[PDB]
Amino acid sequence: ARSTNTFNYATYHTLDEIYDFMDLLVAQHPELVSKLQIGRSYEGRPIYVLKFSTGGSNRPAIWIDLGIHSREWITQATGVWFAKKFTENYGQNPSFTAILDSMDIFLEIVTNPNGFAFTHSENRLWRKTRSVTSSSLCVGVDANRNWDAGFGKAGASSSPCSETYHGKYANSEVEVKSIVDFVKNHGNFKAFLSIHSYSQLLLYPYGYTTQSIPDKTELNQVAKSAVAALKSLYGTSYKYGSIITTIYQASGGSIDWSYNQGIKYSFTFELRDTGRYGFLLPASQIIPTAQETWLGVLTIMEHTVNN
Ligand SMILES: O=C(NO)N[C@@H](Cc1ccccc1)C(=O)O
Ligand SMILES: [Zn+2]
Repeated sequence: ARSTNTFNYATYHTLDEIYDFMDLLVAQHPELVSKLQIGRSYEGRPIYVLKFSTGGSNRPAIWIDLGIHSREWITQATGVWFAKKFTENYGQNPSFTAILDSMDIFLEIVTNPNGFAFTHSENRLWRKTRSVTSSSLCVGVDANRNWDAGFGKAGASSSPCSETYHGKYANSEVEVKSIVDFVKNHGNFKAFLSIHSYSQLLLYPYGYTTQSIPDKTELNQVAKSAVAALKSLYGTSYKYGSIITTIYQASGGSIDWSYNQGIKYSFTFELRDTGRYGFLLPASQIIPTAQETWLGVLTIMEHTVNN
C-alpha cells in the first residue's frame, strides 16, 4: 500500500498499482534505483524502465523485459518481485552484490501497457498491442513478431486479426521501437532477457532461421546450467534449446534481433505452467514461480559478469 514492505506480492495487480510500486521502490532506495521513461504507448501511457545501478558511466548492462504479451500475467508479477529482490539482496548476497558492483540492470515490468490495461478491463486473454490501422476493424500487433529479425517470414501472420500479426513493417509498434532505440543508444548491453509464459522453456536464437548461431555451444551450456539451478528449488522441469528446434519457426522475435545486434547472452524464458492453467496461473504460484526463475536468471547474470 504505502511501503514496498507492505505490498502484497502474492496477488495480481493493475497497471496503476504496479506503476505506484515503482515510485515507492525508488523513493525507498534512491541510491540504487531510478525510474526512466523510454517512450509512450500507442494510447499515450508512459513506458517505464527501472534502472538498478551502483554507479559508473555506461557500465555493461543486462536487459530484462516482461509482459510484452499482456495476458501472460505471471510475467509482470514476477517482474515486481524481481525489483524488490534486487533491493533486498544487494549487499547481502555475495554473488548478486558482485554483479551490481560492476554492471547495471534495466528492468521493464510492463512492456505492453495498453494491452495490460485491456486485459483488466475487457479481454483477459488479449495478447497484442492496441494500435489501430485504417484498412481493418481489428486492433493490435503481436509485439514479439514485430522486431527486425527475419521480419515477415514464416512464423508470423499477415492477417491483422490474427493473434500473431506481425504489423505493417519492422518496429512499427512504438512499444518495440522504444526498446530498440534505448538499447542502440546505450550500446553496452551484454545480456538481453525477455520473459513470457507458458511452457517452461529456456530458449536461445534463432527462431526465424534453422541456421545455428556461432555461440551455440556456449549458450546451450549456459541454458543447461540455468535450468538445473531453477529446478533445484521445487523440482520444476524446463526444456531448453534454440527457438526453432524447441517450439517452431517464429519470425520477428526480440531475442533474434538482440543477438544480431551483438548481444551474445540473449535468452527467452517461458514460465509456468505446461498447460493445466496456461495463462490463468493461480496467484498462489506467483512467489514460487518468481523464486525459482530468479535462480535461473542469476545463473545467466553470473556467466555474463565473468565473460
Ligand atoms: O509467448 C509465448 N508464449 O508461449 N511464446 C513465444 C515464443 C517465442 C519466444 C522467443 C522468440 C519467438 C517466439 C511467442 O512469442 O509466441
Ligand atoms: Zn509471450
